[PDB]
Amino acid sequence: LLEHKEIDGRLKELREQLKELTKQYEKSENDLKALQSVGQIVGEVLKQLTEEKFIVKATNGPRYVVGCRRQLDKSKLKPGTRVALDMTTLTIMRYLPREVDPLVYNMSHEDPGNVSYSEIGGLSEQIRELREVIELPLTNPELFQRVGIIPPKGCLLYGPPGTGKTLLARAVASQLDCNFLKVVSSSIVDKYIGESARLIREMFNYARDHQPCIIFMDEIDAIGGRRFSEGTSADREIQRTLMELLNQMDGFDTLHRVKMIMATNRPDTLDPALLRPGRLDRKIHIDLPNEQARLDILKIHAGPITKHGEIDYEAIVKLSDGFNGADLRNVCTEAGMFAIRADHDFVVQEDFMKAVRKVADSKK
Amino acid sequence: SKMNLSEEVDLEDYVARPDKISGADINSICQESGMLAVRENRYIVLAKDFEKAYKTVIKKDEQEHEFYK
Amino acid sequence: YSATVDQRLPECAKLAKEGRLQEVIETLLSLEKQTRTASDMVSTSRILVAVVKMCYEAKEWDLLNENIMLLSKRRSQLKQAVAKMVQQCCTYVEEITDLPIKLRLIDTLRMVTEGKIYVEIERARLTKTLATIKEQNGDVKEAASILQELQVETYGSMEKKERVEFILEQMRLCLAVKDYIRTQIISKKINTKFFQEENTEKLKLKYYNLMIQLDQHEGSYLSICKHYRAIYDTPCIQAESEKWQQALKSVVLYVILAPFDNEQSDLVHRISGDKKLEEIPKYKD
Amino acid sequence: VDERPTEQYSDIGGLDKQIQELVEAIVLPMNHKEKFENLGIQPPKGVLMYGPPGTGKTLLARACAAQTKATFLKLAGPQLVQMFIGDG
Ligand SMILES: Nc1ncnc2c1ncn2[C@@H]1O[C@H](COP(=O)(O)OP(=O)(O)O)[C@@H](O)[C@H]1O
Ligand SMILES: Nc1ncnc2c1ncn2[C@@H]1O[C@H](COP(=O)(O)OP(=O)(O)O)[C@@H](O)[C@H]1O
Repeated sequence: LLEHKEIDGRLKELREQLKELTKQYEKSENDLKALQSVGQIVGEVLKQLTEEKFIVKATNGPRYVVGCRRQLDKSKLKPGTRVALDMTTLTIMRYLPREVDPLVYNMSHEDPGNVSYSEIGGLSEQIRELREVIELPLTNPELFQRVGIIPPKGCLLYGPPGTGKTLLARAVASQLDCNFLKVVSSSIVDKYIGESARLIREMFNYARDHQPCIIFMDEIDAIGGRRFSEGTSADREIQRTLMELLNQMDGFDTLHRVKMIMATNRPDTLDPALLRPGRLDRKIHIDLPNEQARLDILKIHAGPITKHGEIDYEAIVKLSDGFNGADLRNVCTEAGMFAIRADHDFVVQEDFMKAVRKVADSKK
Repeated sequence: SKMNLSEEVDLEDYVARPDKISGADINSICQESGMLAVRENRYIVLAKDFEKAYKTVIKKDEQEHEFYK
Repeated sequence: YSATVDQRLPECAKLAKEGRLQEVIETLLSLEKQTRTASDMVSTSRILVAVVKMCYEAKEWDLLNENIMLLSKRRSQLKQAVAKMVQQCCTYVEEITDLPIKLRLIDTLRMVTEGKIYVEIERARLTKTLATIKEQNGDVKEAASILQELQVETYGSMEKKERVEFILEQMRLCLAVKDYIRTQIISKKINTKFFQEENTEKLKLKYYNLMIQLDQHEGSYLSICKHYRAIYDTPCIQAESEKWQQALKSVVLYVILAPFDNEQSDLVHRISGDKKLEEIPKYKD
Repeated sequence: VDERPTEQYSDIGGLDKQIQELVEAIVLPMNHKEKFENLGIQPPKGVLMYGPPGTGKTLLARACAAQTKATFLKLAGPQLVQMFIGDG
C-alpha cells in the first residue's frame, strides 16, 4: 500500500477523467464520417421501364431514367415511391417513406396522452362494443377469420356533445398502442375547390402507410351531411368530399387493418350512403350519463382531487341532473378552484356542493 | 358460405321476410351475427344471435310523429 | 331502526330460540321493508343475515324458501343483500350432509339466482358442490348443462384467472360426456383471458391430461407428442426420479408412433440432445 | 409583439374588483403554482371577460402584461372574422 493509496495518486483522473478526450475523439470521428458524405437528390419513381432502368422524377426538377444500387429491394420500388438519388451518378440510392402532408403530420403527431380505460365512467356496454369492433380485429384476427366474417371497417359514436366520444376513442387508441389520426371534420373543408377531398386522400394514404392506424374523424356531420341537388358551391364541394371519403373507406381499394372511429352530435343528418353498412358497420349511442353513470363519472374524476374527511357522490348525482361528462369534470375542477378561495389544501363536501351549484347555473 | 354452420337456421325464412335491404345489409347481418357469436363465445351461430343481428341491422325505427301517417 | 334492530338482536334471538316462526317473520319483514325503502347500509345486512341464520338454525327449508322467494318477488332489494343471502345459503348447504335437503336447497339456489351478482363465484362454488352431487348421482348430460348455465363469459366479476377454472371443469365432465368440441371452443375463446392458463400451478397436469386423453380418442399424435414433451420439461415433474422415468417412458411411447412433417423435425432436432433421458436407456435406444 | 405595455394599474381606473380578479386569475396562480400542485390540481388556463364595445378590455390586458412583466401576444375577433381559412 506504499504507492497504492487509492490508485497511484494519478490514474484516477488519467484513466477515465482525462479519457473524456477519447469521447471527444469519437465525436471527431462522427464528424469525419459525416464529412465524407455528399447528400442525395430526392424524387418519385414514375415507371419500371425494365428490370434495371427506372424513370425517376426529381422533385421540382427534371425527370431521368436511372438505375438502382446493386443491393436493393427492387420489388419495393413501386411507382410513386419517394426515392433518393446520388447527386453525381444519379442512381437509386435508397427508398424513402412517402411524403406526409403537413396537415396530416400535425394531425398525426398529437400525443393521445396515454389515457387509460378506467377514466371513462359508466359506458360499460358501449365501450365493450367499441372494444370489440375496433380492438378485436387488431388483437386476434384469426378469431374473426375462423368465425367466418370480415373484420369490421369501423363504427360511429353519436351523442350529445361532451359525452366522451373523443375520450372513448382516445382510450381505444391508447389501449391499442397504435397509430392514431385524430381529426375533426370541420377542419378539413377548404376554400380551394379540390383540397378537402385531397386531404381526405392524404389522410387515408397515411393510414394505409402506417398500419395499424385509427382514423378518428370527429364531427362527421360536417362532411357526411347528406347529398342534395340544391347546387350551392360549398355544399356541393361537401358532396364531393363525402364521395371521396366513401371511396377511401369502402371503395375499390379494400382496406386492411385500416378501424375508423367517427363521432357526431347529429346522427340523423348523415348521408344514407355513409350510413349504409360496410362503411360504418355499427352505430354506438354514447348518450347522456345515467344516475349510476353519473356517479361513476364523478368518482373517476374525483381521484386526483385531495379529499378531507367526507365526500359523497349521490348528493351531487341527484342534484346535478342533466349534466354530461365534461360538466362533471368541471364540477370537480371548480371545486378545486373553490378550495383556494377559502385557502384550503383539500376539499370539503360543501365545497363540492357549491361547485356543482355554480356549474349548474352556468349550465342554465 | 365461408361462415360456420348455422345449425338449422331458417335462412330461407330470413330471406322470405319482405324487407328492402341491400346486399350491403345482408353482409352486415351476417357479420353482426358473427360478432354476436364471438361475444357470446359460441362459434356456431343459431337463430338467437342471428335474430338479434337481424333486428340490429335493419332498425328503421320510425320515431315518427303519427300525424304524418 | 338500526337501534330497534340492534336492541332487538338480543330480544329477537332469545325469541328465536323458541322457534315461533310467524310473528318474528312478520316483524323482520316490516323492518326489512322500511330499510329497503330508506336504503340503509348495515341494518339491512344484519336483518337479512339474521333471518337466514334463524331459518337455518331452526331447521326449516320451506321458511327460508319463503324468505328467498319473498325478497326475490319483493322489490327494491340491495343486491349485496341477495348476494350475502345466497352465499350464506351456500355455506349453509355445503357443510350439511343430507342428500334430499341438499338437493332441494340447490334447486332453490338455482331458481332464485336469475340476475347473477358479483358473488356468482361463491355461487360457482355451490354449483361445483352440485357438480359433485351429479357425479355421485349419475346425471351426466344435464350435469354439464347445469354447470354451464352458470356461464363464465357473461361472468365478468374480476378476471377469470385460475379461480373460475370451471371452463376446465366443463371440459372434464364433458370428457365424461366425450364432447371435445366444447373444450376446443372454450380454449379458442380464452383469448380474452390470456392464451395460456396461469403458469406455475397444479392444474397444468389436469388440463394437459384432459387434452392428451381427448387426443388419444381422436387419434392425433403430433400435438400430443409436443404436449408430452412439455410434460417432461417442467421442473414440477422433476421432483422424484420415479415420476420422471415413468412419465418419460410414456412420452417416448407417445412419440414413436407419429407420422412425419417438418415441424416435428424441428421438435425432434431440438429435443434429441436432451440430457435427462439417459437414466432410462431402453427408450433412448 | 410588444413587451413593455407601460401600465402601472394607475392608468386603468374603476375596475378595482375587476383588476383584483385579474391578478388572482392569472398572476396569483402563476407565482403560487406550487401551492396549486400541493392541491393536486391544474391552474386556470384562460379568462372570459365581457363588456360594452368601448369598455377598455384591451388596456386592462396591457396592464396585466405590464405588472406580470411578461411578453404580450394579441388577437382580435373582428380581425379573425375575415381572412377566411387560416385563423387557427
Ligand atoms: N364518461 C365520460 N363521459 C363524457 N365525458 C367524460 C367522461 N369522462 C371524462 N369526460 C370528460 O370529457 C372531456 C373530453 O371531451 P369528450 O366529452 O370526451 O368529447 P365529446 O364532446 O366528443 O364527447 C374530458 O375533459 C373529460 O374530462
Ligand atoms: N376604464 C377605462 N380606462 C381606460 N380606457 C378605457 C376604459 N374603458 C374603456 N376604455 C377604452 O376602450 C377601448 C377598448 O375597447 P374594447 O372593449 O377592447 O374593444 P373590443 O371589444 O372590440 O376589443 C380602449 O381604447 C380604451 O381606451
